[PDB]
Amino acid sequence: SVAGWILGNPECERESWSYIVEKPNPENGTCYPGHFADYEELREQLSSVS
Amino acid sequence: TVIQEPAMSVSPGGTVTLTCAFSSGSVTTSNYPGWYQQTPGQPPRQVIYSTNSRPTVVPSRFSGAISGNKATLTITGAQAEDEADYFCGLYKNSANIPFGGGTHLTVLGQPKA
Amino acid sequence: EKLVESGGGLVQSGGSLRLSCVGSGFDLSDNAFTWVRQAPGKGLEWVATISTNGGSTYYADSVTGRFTISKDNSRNTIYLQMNSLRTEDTAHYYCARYKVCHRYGLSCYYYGMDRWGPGVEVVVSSA
Amino acid sequence: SFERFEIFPKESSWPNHTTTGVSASCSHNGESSFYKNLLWLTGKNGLYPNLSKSYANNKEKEVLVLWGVHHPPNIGDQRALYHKENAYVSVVSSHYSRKFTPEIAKRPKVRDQEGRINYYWTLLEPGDTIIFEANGNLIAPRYAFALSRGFGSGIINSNAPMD
Amino acid sequence: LFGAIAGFIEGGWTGMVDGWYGYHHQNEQGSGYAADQKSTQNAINGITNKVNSVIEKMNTQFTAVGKEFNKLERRMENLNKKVDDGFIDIWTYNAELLVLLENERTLDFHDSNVKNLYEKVKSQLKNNAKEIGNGCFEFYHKCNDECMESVKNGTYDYPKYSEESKLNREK
Amino acid sequence: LFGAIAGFIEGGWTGMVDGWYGYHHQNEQGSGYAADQKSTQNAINGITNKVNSVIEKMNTQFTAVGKEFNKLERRMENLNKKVDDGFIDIWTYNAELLVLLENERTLDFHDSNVKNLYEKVKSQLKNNAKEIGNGCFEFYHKCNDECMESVKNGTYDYPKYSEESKLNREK
Amino acid sequence: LFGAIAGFIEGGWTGMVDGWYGYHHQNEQGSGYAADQKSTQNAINGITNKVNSVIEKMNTQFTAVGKEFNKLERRMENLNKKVDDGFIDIWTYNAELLVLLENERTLDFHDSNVKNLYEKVKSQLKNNAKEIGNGCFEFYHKCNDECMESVKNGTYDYPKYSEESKLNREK
Repeated sequence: SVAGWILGNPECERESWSYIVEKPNPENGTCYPGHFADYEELREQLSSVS
Repeated sequence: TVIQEPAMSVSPGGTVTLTCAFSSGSVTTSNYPGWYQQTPGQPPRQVIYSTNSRPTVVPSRFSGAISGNKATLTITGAQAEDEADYFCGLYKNSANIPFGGGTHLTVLGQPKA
Repeated sequence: EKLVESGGGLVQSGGSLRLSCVGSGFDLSDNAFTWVRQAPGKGLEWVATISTNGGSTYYADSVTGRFTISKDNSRNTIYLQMNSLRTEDTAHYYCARYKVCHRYGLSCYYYGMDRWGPGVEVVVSSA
Repeated sequence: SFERFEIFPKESSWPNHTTTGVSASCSHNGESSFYKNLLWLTGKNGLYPNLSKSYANNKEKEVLVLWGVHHPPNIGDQRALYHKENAYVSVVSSHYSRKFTPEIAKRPKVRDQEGRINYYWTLLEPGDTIIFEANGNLIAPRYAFALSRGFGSGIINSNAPMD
Repeated sequence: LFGAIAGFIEGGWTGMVDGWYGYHHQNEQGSGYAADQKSTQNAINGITNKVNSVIEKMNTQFTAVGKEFNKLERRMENLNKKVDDGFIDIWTYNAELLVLLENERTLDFHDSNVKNLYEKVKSQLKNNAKEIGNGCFEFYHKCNDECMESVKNGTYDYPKYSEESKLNREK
Repeated sequence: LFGAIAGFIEGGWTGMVDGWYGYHHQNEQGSGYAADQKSTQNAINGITNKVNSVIEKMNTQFTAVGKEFNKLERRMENLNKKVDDGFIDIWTYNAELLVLLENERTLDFHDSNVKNLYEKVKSQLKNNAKEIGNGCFEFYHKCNDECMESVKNGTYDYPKYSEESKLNREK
Repeated sequence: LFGAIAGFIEGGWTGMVDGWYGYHHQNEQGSGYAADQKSTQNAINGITNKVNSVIEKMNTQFTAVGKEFNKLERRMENLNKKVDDGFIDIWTYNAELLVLLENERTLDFHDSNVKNLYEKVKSQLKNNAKEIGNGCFEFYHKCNDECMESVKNGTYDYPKYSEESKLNREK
């Protein structure tokens, strides 16, 4: 997921992407349970970077 | 032209169906299939107007519908006062309403001979 | 609301008749009317029709030029004047009233006839 | 769907506190009363014990939980009711977490009361837990609403007959 | 605009009420109206289809226009109205500009229906009849009820009256 | 399209400046132009009404397009920009297509006006004049200024010049 | 509706496949079809322009339809849904009615083309040919392939054939 990828989930891991592709229900996100503040905002910000 | 069946029969308390079709086309709701009952010596009576609409006075044993590009009159539980000639009047883009030949429904009350 | 028919009988070929129908229970000024005939051994056949105000008149292609349908609102009567009768005119004549339909401000002939008449037997011959 | 169920029973679940909070501003048929869906807790005997309650959602639906935090008008009321100079109310869940502290102030008089009650609500996901901890100033939940969200509607502000 | 309604036919007929377009014949036998049923029915079908196309091509979904926002979110509120008013503007500019156009089109359609009806009988009567103005004809021969019924039906049989019409016209 | 403009009347007239549709007449007395005031005024009224219908049907409310958002609400900015872009797209498409259709409608209106004028004069003259093309009629008799003034006005008096015309037509 | 297609010309021609409007000539030399290339090309250009105007006038900007909102922002999920539904409804209604009207316009355009072709040939032949119905003509004289080619081209040269046509017509 975006959270797992941006946090570095061990069982997961470019310089420009137009859009992100994700599975309907990713299974390797935040391995340690918790709450990700402003997750939708971060997803919107990281949707397309130059 | 309109084609009907020359004569049909039904036992009392039995459901019967009468058909009305065009000689060279299909019958749709825009043809407004009307069904008229004519007993001898009395004026014809509009049993059905439009596809399914029925007047208040007319009993509810008479219902009608378009089935298989053919107008149909269904009599569920035919009583003894439903022995008359039934005519189908269709609408064809004019005041000239074509009528069917007529169907003589015989409510059987005697053994066949 | 009943229609009573009269004025028919045995007439010689080439003669004339004037069938009349009187309606009791309603006014003729807002209804369209028609005359229909059943020939012996044949189905119902349209003969003539008249509009709501009496202005428009339509005749069957077989009786055109010989039949005249008129309306007298004062007497509440509908007349069918039949002239130059031939042997094919032998029939039972019914006067019927068209059901009221109004399509975009126009009078209709969609739903058929709601009130019929008992009928009058008109027979012609040359014997 | 909408069902009202007792999240925390009144007779049980409050053995060390008094559950007869009543205010004149919530008067019903003459005598003073309080809300039906909330329970005002005041210290029993002469002390206010620490309180830690927990509710786990097992309704296969999101549960609406409502509580409140009480702000007395003067320090005297705070000492009289909750026996602590400063109190804390912590509400913790899987996706909601908040700490509240009483804010003693002499607010303008409304409904013959000078202190206030701040009402808070949360939506508990299926298979999730809510934890309340407090040493004072808690208007504890009593009735929780198990609801299922439908289509997006609104509120019509009107006075017209219903048929 | 085809020049038949409010053109070479100045006014309508109040006595012909069972149709939109029709004929008025005058003979020795008598005079009378007769509405043209086929053209009237085709026009009614067309107008009904147009009305149904305008009405039943707007299918919406269950929405609840109206939102509540406190003082601390005015932008939010100011966005919502910017949506709402905006939509209204579009619809208010479409519907009002829509009806008008079809109204014009409808007033053209009927005109064509009259004009063609005038042309068809013309192509049927040829030199056998003379246009007397007011968008109609006077026969050069004697037409009984059969002749005018044939003219209305669509089968005038020109050759049969050709010689008498020629004799009477060359005068 | 009716076939009058860029049809059987290939070109326009620069000398006729006080109208859109007119007549050019040639006698022994002299030739001249004369615009048809009634048809031109009717066309002007229709065009003015169409332009007014397009312009004055857009009644908007006081709005302030433009919002300010911090970097912590990008969804907000994106939603606002989506609303603005959608409105701009709808309005651009609708306006451009609407102008495109109304231009064709106006040109067809002018063509219809010219063809109706030609048909009116043709029905008025009947066989007293012969058609030569370019929307022109050559008379079979002598029409002074009174004759063509009557043709323009709408009262030709066909019988009065009838017999003479015949003498010159069966020549 | 100009009354040519499905009017006084009842059916189409399956054997004329290289054009939309054409001629069918029958002589002593032989019978054959010949499509009118100029009118067909003009109609094709008009239709191409119409299609391009519909298609190449939707200039959209880069957008991403779709936003993610948590359970604490339901009013904004609703507002986003409102915006999306409004735009979808507007575009559906506009596209459907737009295509519905241009279909009628295109059919009227083809009818106008056919009617104008018929009027051109009629005005060119004048009284040298008889309208035998079915929207076409029978000559009063012998036309070889040169005559029919001249009629199709646009230069019939009526006074060359007027005298023999008069001789054969006044029979």
